[PDB]
Amino acid sequence: CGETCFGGTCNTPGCSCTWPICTRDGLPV
Repeated sequence: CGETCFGGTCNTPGCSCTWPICTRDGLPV
């Protein structure tokens, strides 16, 4: 997803906040 969710939030849709990095179904892409 290429986005971090330090505050448990991400702009990129469909990204699971795998604190502190959002993953696209497990993949931090």
